[PDB]
Amino acid sequence: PKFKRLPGHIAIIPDGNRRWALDRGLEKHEGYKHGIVPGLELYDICVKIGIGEVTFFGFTQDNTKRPQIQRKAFVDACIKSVKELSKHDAELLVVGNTNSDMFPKELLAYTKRTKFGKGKVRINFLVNYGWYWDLTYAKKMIENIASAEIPRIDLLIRWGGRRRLSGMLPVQTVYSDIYVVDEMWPDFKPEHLFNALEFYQDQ
Amino acid sequence: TPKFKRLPGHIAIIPDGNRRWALDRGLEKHEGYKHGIVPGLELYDICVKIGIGEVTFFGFTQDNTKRPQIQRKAFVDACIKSVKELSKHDAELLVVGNTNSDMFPKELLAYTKRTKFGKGKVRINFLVNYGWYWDLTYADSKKMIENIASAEIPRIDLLIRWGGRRRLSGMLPVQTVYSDIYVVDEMWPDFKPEHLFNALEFYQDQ
Ligand SMILES: CC(C)=CCC/C(C)=C/CC/C(C)=C/CSP(=O)(O)OP(=O)(O)O
Ligand SMILES: CC(C)=CCC/C(C)=C/CC/C(C)=C/CSP(=O)(O)OP(=O)(O)O
Ligand SMILES: C=C(C)CCSP(=O)(O)OP(=O)(O)O
Ligand SMILES: C=C(C)CCSP(=O)(O)OP(=O)(O)O
Ligand SMILES: [Mg+2]
Ligand SMILES: [Mg+2]
Repeated sequence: PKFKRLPGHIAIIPDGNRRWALDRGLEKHEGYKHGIVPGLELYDICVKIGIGEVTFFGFTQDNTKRPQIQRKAFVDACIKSVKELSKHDAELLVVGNTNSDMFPKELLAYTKRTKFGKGKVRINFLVNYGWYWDLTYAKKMIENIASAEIPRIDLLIRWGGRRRLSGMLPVQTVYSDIYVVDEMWPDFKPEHLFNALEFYQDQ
Repeated sequence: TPKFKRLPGHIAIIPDGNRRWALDRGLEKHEGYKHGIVPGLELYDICVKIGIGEVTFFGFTQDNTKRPQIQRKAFVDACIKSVKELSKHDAELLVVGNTNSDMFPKELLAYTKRTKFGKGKVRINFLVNYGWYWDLTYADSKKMIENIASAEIPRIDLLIRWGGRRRLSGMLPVQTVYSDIYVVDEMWPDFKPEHLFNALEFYQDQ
């Protein structure tokens, strides 16, 4: 589909993976592996329509306090997503608290933005991320927040039906238009993104 | 008033859509703000009746002060009248904003220290000549966040925005990190009790 106006930078909150799994009769931790292909599909659509920058919420510092079986699954799914995007022309950046045992060592290779292939889209991941860590990391202070290499967000899209930011990038979300999909993240469809983009061009 | 299982401790209000409301009625854009005063007082009356302990209103931003003088004078006048009218109720009032600016109305400097009027049944905060960057930069790394300009305003449970835009417009980025966000399509001067009741049903059903 054709759009009159496109956001320069979209933020994604891929919430609802545990509810999705429980609804399918799987264990709570089994939804995250079903969240990988939706991200790659979203990326593909963004390359096709020409979105310049996408930031995914991977996991928060609070999420690390979840049951180990869940953490290992969502961490493994974040690593696989990043690794897979590095094979398909993403310019990748991971932002999160690397001074923590909970930062996945496999993503230390991505903490300075790295072009893969043609670098068709800037893809950012928040991993072991907290708003408070971000702001206090730090007028040099605001330009020096931990997420300073992630620019202002135009459109934030959240799956899972919760209408909240969960502390995603408070500086970059000040003026973001927010679109909520009721379906859980693993039920992602191209129409969810097209509906958010219709909403955005109407603002 | 329904038998809520739970209420928000703190609601934030974004009373957007006043210029659109005015234009729809054939008025000049600046004339909508005076029609946003009584809706504020109605929202206060409902909050006191149902037991909401704390409300924060978005009064106007530093960016809003770049609008035409006739608009600025009207929304400043409407914010002054709102605060004064609320001072006749059982409200503990606090204004937060950049007072080191000729755009801060001198009439509201008195309310920069939280002040209990009558029985002080609800705490009401108002953001006047507010900007998120001014707030955060106002600020040990811990002391910094506890020392933001808006530090006397706690975490927001529920944010309700009129005028159909789904965005924060830089309202209190620290306090809104986890806020549930409810958007009413009607402009602020078309405030109805059911808008607040619908937002509260939404909040408790989360
Ligand atoms: C696309 C991408 C960034 C990576 C692929 C793997 C995924 C989807 C990671 C997200 C991890 C978490 C903790 C998301 C919240 S869903 P939840 O655990 O809060 O579930 P619930 O809301 O309880 O249903
Ligand atoms: C705080 C309170 C309860 C009442 C005091 C009077 C009012 C309603 C003041 C709010 C002032 C502003 C600038 C609101 C934005 S509506 P806008 O100018 O952006 O209108 P538009 O979105 O363009 O329709
Ligand atoms: C990694 C993310 C998708 C962000 C957190 S989604 P999470 O379920 O942790 O957030 P809340 O519903 O606000 O409790
Ligand atoms: C209600 C307020 C005082 C906050 C601003 S609503 P305003 O129209 O200024 O904000 P945007 O829609 O983001 O342009
Ligand atoms: Mg969740
Ligand atoms: Mg407006």
